[PDB]
Amino acid sequence: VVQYLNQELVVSGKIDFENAEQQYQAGLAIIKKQTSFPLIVDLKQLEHGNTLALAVLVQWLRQTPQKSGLHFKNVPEKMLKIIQACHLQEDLHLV
Amino acid sequence: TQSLIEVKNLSFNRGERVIYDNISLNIRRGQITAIMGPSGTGKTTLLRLIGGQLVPDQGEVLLDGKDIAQMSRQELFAARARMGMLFQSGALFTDMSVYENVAFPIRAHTKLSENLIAELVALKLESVGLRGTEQLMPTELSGGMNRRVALARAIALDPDLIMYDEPFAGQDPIVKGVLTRLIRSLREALDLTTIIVSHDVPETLSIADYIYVVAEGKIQGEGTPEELQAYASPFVKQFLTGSAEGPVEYQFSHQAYLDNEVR
Amino acid sequence: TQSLIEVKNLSFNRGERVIYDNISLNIRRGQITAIMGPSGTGKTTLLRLIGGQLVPDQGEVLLDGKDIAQMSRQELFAARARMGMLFQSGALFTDMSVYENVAFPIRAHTKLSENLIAELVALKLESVGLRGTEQLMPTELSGGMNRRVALARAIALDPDLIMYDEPFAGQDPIVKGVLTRLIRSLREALDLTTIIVSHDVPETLSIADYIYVVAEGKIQGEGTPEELQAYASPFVKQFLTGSAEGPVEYQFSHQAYLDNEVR
Amino acid sequence: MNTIAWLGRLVIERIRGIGVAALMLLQIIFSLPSAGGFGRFVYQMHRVGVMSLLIITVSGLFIGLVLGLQGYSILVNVGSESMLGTMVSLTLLRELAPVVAALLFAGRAGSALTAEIGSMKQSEQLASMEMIGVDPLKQIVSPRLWAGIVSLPMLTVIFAAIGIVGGKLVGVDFLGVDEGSFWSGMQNNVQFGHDVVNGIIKSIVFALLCTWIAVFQGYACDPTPEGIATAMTRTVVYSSLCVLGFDFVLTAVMFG
Amino acid sequence: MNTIAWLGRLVIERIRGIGVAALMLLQIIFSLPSAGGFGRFVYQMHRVGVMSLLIITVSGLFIGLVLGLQGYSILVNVGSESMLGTMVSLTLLRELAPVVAALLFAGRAGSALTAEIGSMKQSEQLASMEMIGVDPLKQIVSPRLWAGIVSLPMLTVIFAAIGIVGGKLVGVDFLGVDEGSFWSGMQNNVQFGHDVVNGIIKSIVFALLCTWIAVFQGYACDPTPEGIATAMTRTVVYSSLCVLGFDFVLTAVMFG
Ligand SMILES: CCCCCC/C=C/CCCCCCCCCC(=O)O[C@H](COC(=O)CCCCCCCCCCCCCCC)COP(=O)(O)OC[C@@H](O)CO
Ligand SMILES: CCCCCC/C=C/CCCCCCCCCC(=O)O[C@H](COC(=O)CCCCCCCCCCCCCCC)COP(=O)(O)OC[C@@H](O)CO
Ligand SMILES: CCCCCC/C=C\CCCCCCCCCC(=O)O[C@H](COC(=O)CCCCCCCCCCCCCCC)COP(=O)(O)OC[C@@H](O)CO
Ligand SMILES: CCCCCC/C=C\CCCCCCCCCC(=O)O[C@H](COC(=O)CCCCCCCCCCCCCCC)COP(=O)(O)OC[C@@H](O)CO
Ligand SMILES: CCCCCC/C=C\CCCCCCCCCC(=O)O[C@H](COC(=O)CCCCCCCCCCCCCCC)COP(=O)(O)OC[C@@H](O)CO
Ligand SMILES: CCCCCC/C=C\CCCCCCCCCC(=O)O[C@H](COC(=O)CCCCCCCCCCCCCCC)COP(=O)(O)OC[C@@H](O)CO
Repeated sequence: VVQYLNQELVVSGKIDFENAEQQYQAGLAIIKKQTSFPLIVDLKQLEHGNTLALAVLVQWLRQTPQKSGLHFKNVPEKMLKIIQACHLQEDLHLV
Repeated sequence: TQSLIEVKNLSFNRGERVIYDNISLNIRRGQITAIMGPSGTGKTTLLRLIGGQLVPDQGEVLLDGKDIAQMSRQELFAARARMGMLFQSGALFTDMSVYENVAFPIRAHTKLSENLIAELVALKLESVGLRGTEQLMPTELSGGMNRRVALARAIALDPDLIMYDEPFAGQDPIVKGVLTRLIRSLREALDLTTIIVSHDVPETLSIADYIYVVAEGKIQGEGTPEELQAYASPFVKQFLTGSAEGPVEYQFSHQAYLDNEVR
Repeated sequence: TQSLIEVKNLSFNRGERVIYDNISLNIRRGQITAIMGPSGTGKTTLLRLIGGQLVPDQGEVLLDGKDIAQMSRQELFAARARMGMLFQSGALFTDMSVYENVAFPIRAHTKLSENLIAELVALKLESVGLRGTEQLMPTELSGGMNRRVALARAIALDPDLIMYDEPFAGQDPIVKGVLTRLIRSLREALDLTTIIVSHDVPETLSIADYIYVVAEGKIQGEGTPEELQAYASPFVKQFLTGSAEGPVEYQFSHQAYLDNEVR
Repeated sequence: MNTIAWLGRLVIERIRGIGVAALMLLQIIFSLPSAGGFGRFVYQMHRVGVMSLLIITVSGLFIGLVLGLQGYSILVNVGSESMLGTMVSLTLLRELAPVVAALLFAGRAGSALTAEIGSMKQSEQLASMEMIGVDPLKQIVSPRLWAGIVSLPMLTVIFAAIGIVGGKLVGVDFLGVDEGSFWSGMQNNVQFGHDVVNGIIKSIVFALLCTWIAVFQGYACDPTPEGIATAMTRTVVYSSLCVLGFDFVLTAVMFG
Repeated sequence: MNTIAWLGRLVIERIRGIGVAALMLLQIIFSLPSAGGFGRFVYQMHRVGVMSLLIITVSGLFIGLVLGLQGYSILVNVGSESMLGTMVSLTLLRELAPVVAALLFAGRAGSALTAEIGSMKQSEQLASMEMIGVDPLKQIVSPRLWAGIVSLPMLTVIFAAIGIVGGKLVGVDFLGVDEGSFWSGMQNNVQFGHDVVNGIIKSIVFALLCTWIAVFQGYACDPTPEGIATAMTRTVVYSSLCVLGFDFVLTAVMFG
């Protein structure tokens, strides 16, 4: 209900600073043991992404090969409104 | 026309001065609602009643059906986590730097780690346009930028209602220009519901969607900025134009000047 | 183009802050001259130099050829009988009442009888529109009417130069409307020469005849309000309109946000 | 009876003002402590206590110089110049060091507390803190109250110590009384529990009154630039009348 | 040496501030009188003098009550309870009535003078009066200076009179000393020229210092709402250090 591994991690559920500490920590444990880092995060099944779902995504980007090493799948149309609102419209990688 | 805040028949008084005699307002969701009026009145006292700092005398203010006056200490603390308010001077806490001003409402409604608080503050400050200014004091901030730090603090918990009182005042057209781009942009990016209490007519009508005009105790006109002027009372005209014809008097009372002995 | 006040190459400083680096201004007679600019600067410090309260550091201000800095105590006292100044708050002497506020500059430059002073005050107060209000204090005067008592005091000696600093600010369009009818009417009735120091662009261009724009130390543009916009620099544009394109920066400095360690 | 009605309306609003300030004090001292509240108290010990250290030190030295100069002129005519250290130390410890150090605390550290809280009310930082969901009585008012109750009894002990050092300097080192008789007459007649501790009990009562008045007048201010300045001269007048009024009551119990 | 440079820059601006206040005083007292200037002085005797009459009267009574209660306990053990009126009147007339009445004048009437002149500077009534052609040093500042030099020596005489009446009330009427020996011992040892006039000469020196500081800090203020409040606590600190500092110098001359 939060995230699995599934050969590239599927962020699911909802991040609203009452559970938003293990969802950063459990997702970080995948980043510890990943090899070569081409993995793409699947922002498929969120529904209330608001500036804190983004706050745990940038925290995963800082602990990665280089300063990037991370891609993203299709965005639920509420979260990439906040990507360009925070001028990160061309700083991450979206396929 | 689903209304978030809905006011019904309230009355306030401040030293036997009538403010809001008998007035009903509907604040619809996802829309800018402006409350214009002449100055010297208590125009900003509605935002003190919505957030809850003063108590009305014969009225009830409904936040999604729940009254704010009849509301305990753990419902009022949870209601205030859905509201932000930017005061006119941008009421920044002096001693606290720009980082712990923005992080003040976060640390009041959270138990968050230090590394995620420093990422929320860096994203709120940069969405306003103030990324590099985090460690310096509120003094020496070039006061048109004090109202931009105070907008990041008023938005940090990602609310659903934000209240501005007089954002358009004696400001530069450059400084007034940055705020009008920020008020429209931040409410599509976050799906907010804004209330603006001002009396800057050429700037408010170009940003609002439903204007109320409150002269002395009641609504003198309401509607879309297209239909407010067309169905205008003979007060809304003078106010929205500044002409000599209307109910307010330019002379003191009435005389002929050759009727009093001077000395 | 006969100039009453004529400024030539002055420089002022206030705590190592540059105000008026090297600037020359011509105040022609019988015409409204506006000095617009961004706020936070020392825009009102020119009117303190014309009337004579501060001293410039490398400059001379010429009142009809005579310099005000090199001027003795009986020429400066006689020069100030030709000038009036309305401050922004309308600096009325508290304990004094509406009658002895207006009669204060009369009793300083006259030896007049009591029955003619009470006729000058009754004609000055009524030419503004305040005939019946003579015996009551400055407190409880409904502060948009404080600036009308202070306009009668600033005009009582019938001067030839009157200086307003920020008459258009956070005011109602009704209160701002009375002043714009009074600024035009009083200078045809008395043949004055006005200087307005403001930053209210839509109101100033409709009342002025020669606008100077002073950004940081010098003129960025001058002329008739028709020709100021047509020959506009890429500062008078942003300023005159409030757009995003120009020399002033909306971002703090320059970064990419993925270049700093946060914490 | 136009001013008689104005006089009666004046003293009713002052009686009602004591009722608001009493309920404000019971809401501060009867509440649970919270997170990060000790560090706010140590910051306000710097603003109230350490900032007042220079007026208190120099004023205590100047008062001890006058006591040793005046007290020598009395005692030398009755053959009791050896009792100079007894009368210098007992005048400070039971009368002058609790009272004069509370009149300089009400002027410097009392009038600066009602200007800091009052300008937070004018610039609407107290209304902005309340609508966030933080009580300003706990965040702002409560560290400032406890820092004044601790700092004034710590400052009358420094007041009395330099007053005795200043009185020894004019008496022994300039007027020429015996040094061994200065300290031995003092160690014989001055008790610790009856003279030193009774001076600390006075300055704790004065520190509660001088700080509760200074904190109330800034909170219940009039947020207007000459409504703040009217409040700052009310904390100097009301604290000085309460210090001199409670001083007669405490000496009639302790030394009567 | 970053704060050492800040400390040296601080005491240079304070030395330069005494130079501006000295030239400001010589411009007031060496000038010709003008028209309507006596009526402005009688109005400021109401604001400075009559407004301070209630704090001075009640504080003088409370201090005389403590002096008659403490002075009875000393004198009764050496068989000299008839010298109670001598020590009560001579403690007030030469020490306490010049000094304590100047510490309450600096707090009430001194800090209210620097708030009234300072809010005229903020609201630009001083700049508007100057551009009309009237010197504000003569119209505004000069009636307020002379009303404080006259009102403080008139208020220490009322302070000393109720202190003796308050000390007679606890000594004679409650502790039971002889009434005829109270006044006869006082009329024998208290002289008019050496004890009463020397207390008035003290309070004229204190009234000049307490009013020149209070008037200067409002004129050379910082017209900003917490630049006025910083100035009001500077007139209470600087006047209290000057009152206690000049008190040692004046007793070493008069009674040394
Ligand atoms: C002949 C006898 C010789 C004396 C023998 C004593 C020997 C010396 C040893 C010890 C000294 C004892 C002297 C009495 C002590 C005075 C006690 C007192 O005066 O009590 C004070 C009351 O003060 C206030 O209300 C102002 C109210 C004052 C009225 C209080 C009435 C006091 C009555 C009870 C005291 C018993 C006195 C015992 C002495 C005989 C309280 O002081 P604090 O603890 O700081 O409380 C802090 C305050 O903020 C309260 O919250
Ligand atoms: C053994 C002798 C016993 C004494 C016998 C005297 C008998 C009693 C009779 C009369 C009392 C005389 C006692 C001395 C009087 C002190 C004079 C004094 O102290 O002079 C004061 C100086 O004060 C200031 O500067 C503060 C500066 C103080 C330093 C001044 C030095 C004074 C030196 C001359 C005084 C001669 C003393 C004569 C006494 C022997 C001036 O006081 P004012 O007139 O109010 O001036 C108003 C001020 O604002 C100045 O503008
Ligand atoms: C006889 C019984 C004891 C005498 C007292 C009698 C008075 C009645 C009882 C008082 C004690 C009751 C306990 C409750 C105290 C309530 C005050 C309080 O609890 O204040 C606290 C401050 O910490 C604080 O104790 C301030 C922190 C400590 C202050 C005191 C420090 C003591 C150190 C000096 C002690 C002297 C001992 C030295 C002896 C030589 C909490 O304030 P905040 O955290 O900022 O709130 C902020 C948030 O809520 C929202 O932002
Ligand atoms: C046995 C007997 C027991 C006795 C025990 C000993 C008694 C105590 C002994 C000594 C106590 C000395 C008092 C020290 C005062 C410390 C004050 C202090 O330390 O305060 C400082 C400022 O003091 C300031 O104004 C600078 C303050 C003014 C500077 C003073 C200038 C006057 C002196 C110069 C003139 C010389 C005197 C003339 C002599 C002929 C702090 O600076 P701020 O910028 O305000 O705050 C900074 C904060 O934000 C963070 O740091
Ligand atoms: C030893 C010599 C004398 C001691 C003094 C020593 C000090 C140095 C000399 C001082 C005297 C010099 C004379 C010049 C005085 C300059 C002050 C002055 O002249 O002030 C005047 C005020 O009147 C005024 O005297 C104020 C009006 C009178 C004030 C005093 C009133 C005296 C009443 C009490 C006297 C006590 C006597 C009682 C004895 C029991 C003029 O002010 P304004 O009219 O408002 O100006 C306004 C216009 O300019 C523009 O608007
Ligand atoms: C031989 C011995 C010699 C001794 C000689 C005698 C000594 C003097 C004796 C008496 C002196 C009494 C003092 C009188 C004080 C007069 C003050 C005054 O008269 O001031 C008035 C206001 O006082 C005000 O605040 C009202 C002030 C507060 C009112 C007081 C309320 C406290 C009292 C009520 C509580 C009772 C006390 C408790 C007892 C158990 C003036 O009013 P304002 O509106 O401000 O100004 C109006 C102006 O614009 C024009 O008029």
